[PDB]
Amino acid sequence: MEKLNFGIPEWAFEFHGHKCPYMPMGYRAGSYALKIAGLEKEKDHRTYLLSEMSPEDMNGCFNDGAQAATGCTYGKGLFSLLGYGKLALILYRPGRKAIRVHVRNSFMDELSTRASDFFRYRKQGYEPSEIPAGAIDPVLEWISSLEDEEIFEYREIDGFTFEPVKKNGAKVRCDVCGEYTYEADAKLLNGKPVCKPDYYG
Amino acid sequence: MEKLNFGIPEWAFEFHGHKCPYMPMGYRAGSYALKIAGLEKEKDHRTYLLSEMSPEDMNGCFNDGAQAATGCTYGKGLFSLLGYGKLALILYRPGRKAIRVHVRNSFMDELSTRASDFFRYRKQGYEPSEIPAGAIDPVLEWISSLEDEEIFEYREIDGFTFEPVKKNGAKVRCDVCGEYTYEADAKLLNGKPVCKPDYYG
Ligand SMILES: [Zn+2]
Ligand SMILES: [Zn+2]
Ligand SMILES: [Zn+2]
Ligand SMILES: [Zn+2]
Ligand SMILES: [Zn+2]
Ligand SMILES: [Zn+2]
Ligand SMILES: [Zn+2]
Ligand SMILES: [Zn+2]
Ligand SMILES: [Zn+2]
Ligand SMILES: [Zn+2]
Repeated sequence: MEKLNFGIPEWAFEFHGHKCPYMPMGYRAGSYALKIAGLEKEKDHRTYLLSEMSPEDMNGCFNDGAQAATGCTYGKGLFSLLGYGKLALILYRPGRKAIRVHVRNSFMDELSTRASDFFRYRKQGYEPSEIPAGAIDPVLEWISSLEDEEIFEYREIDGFTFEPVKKNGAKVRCDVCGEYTYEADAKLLNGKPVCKPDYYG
Repeated sequence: MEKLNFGIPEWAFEFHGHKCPYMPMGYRAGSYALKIAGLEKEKDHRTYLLSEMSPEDMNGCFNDGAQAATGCTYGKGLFSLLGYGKLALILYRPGRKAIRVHVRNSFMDELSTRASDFFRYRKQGYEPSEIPAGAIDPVLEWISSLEDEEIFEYREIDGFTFEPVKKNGAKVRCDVCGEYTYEADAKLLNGKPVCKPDYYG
C-alpha cells in the first residue's frame, strides 16, 4: 500500500495494530538509518538491523517500526536484539561501516511531557486501542513535525562485525511423530532424526 | 490499508518486501489459528503466538506472515520461536486451551513440485526480488485456491502454559555514556547504573 498517517505509512499501523508513540519512532529511526547509509528499503536478505533493546524492555513496539521502515525483518533473519536497553539501532551491510542511530535523551524528556496523557493511560493498564485519539494524535503530529536531527543522533562504527546465524533449508520426517523437521533442529536418537519435543519427552 | 493480492493483504507484502511462498503460508496459518480460536486480530498485548521454527531454519518468512495475520508481533512481546524446526504455530490466550496449527507434509510435497522453478532460483542464490513473476505468481494463486483444511491440521493442547518475559519501562542515565538505559538491562558497578557495553568494555 502507500498513504501516510502522521508521516508514517498507513500499512505500518495495520501491521502493528494500534497507535502509540514508539512504533512511529522506530519507523523514523529505521528510515533515518537508511537515509544516512544511502540505501533503499531491503526487499530481500542483504542488510542487517540490530536493535539495542532487550525483551525485558517495555516499548518494544519501536522494533516493529524499525523492521517496517527498513525491510530488515525478524522473519527474514535480518533483525536481532543486542540487549543493552537503549533506544538505538545499528544498520550494517557487510563491507561498510555500520551506522548507529540513537534517540536523544532530550527528545525522550519532551515526549514524557508531550505524551503524559497517553502514558498515564498505559500506567493504569489501558491497552492502546482503548486510549482516546485525543491522547495520541497530537503526539504523533508533533513527532511528524520534527526533523530527524531533532529526534536522533548518529555515528559510524569502525570495527563493527556481525555474523548472522547459519541457515539450513533441508527437512526430514521425524522418526516418532512423522512431521517434517528442519535438519538444523533435529536430534539424533540411535541414528534416527527425532524432533526436540519427541527427543526430550 | 485494505486490498488483496493472491488472497493476502497488499500491505503484508510491503512489510515483507517481496513475493515468496512462505510469508503467505504463515499469513494463512495465523488467520486459520484465529478462525479456529474465534478471535479477531490482536490490536494490543493479550494473545501469544509461538512459532515452532528456529533461527537456523530457512523460510523464516513464515514468521513475518504469522505476525502479520494475527497482530501477535515480536515488537509487542507477543511472538516467540520454540526452536523445534516445524512449520507450526501455537496460538495461546491465558485461560483457554492453546491451538496448534501444522502445515501438512502432503502440502509441502506438492509445494516442492508446484514451486520447483522458484526453489531452483533460490538454490542458485537469487533473492526473491530478482525472481520472475511467472515463477511465483502461479504458486501464490494455487495457495489462495486451497481451503485451510487442504494446507493445515490443528489441535487443541490441554495443559499448555507459557509465561512471557517480565517487562519494565523504567529508565536511568548510564553513569559512563549518559544514555537512557532501561533499568532491566542496566548493570551495577559499585552502586551506579551502567549499560552493558560500558560495563563489559
Ligand atoms: Zn504499539
Ligand atoms: Zn544519544
Ligand atoms: Zn490531559
Ligand atoms: Zn484494558
Ligand atoms: Zn517428532
Ligand atoms: Zn520472503
Ligand atoms: Zn501435520
Ligand atoms: Zn520451469
Ligand atoms: Zn543476487
Ligand atoms: Zn553506557
